[PDB]
Amino acid sequence: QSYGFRPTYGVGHQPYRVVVLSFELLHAPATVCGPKKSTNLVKNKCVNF
Amino acid sequence: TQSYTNSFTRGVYYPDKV
Repeated sequence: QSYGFRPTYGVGHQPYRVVVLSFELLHAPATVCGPKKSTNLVKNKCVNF
Repeated sequence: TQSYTNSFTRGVYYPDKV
């Protein structure tokens, strides 16, 4: 069935674009990280990772 | 054409990536 989207209709019948972003948070090789910045790789010292 | 065999210890795979 087709929609009757018209600007005359008020709230409840207007077209609303819905975007569903499905993510995968399990431990696996990821390539969609947030920008940020890469630092130096120190070793043999108690540091954050 | 068709035969019936049995897998003894095969058919296992890695479930996760850990």
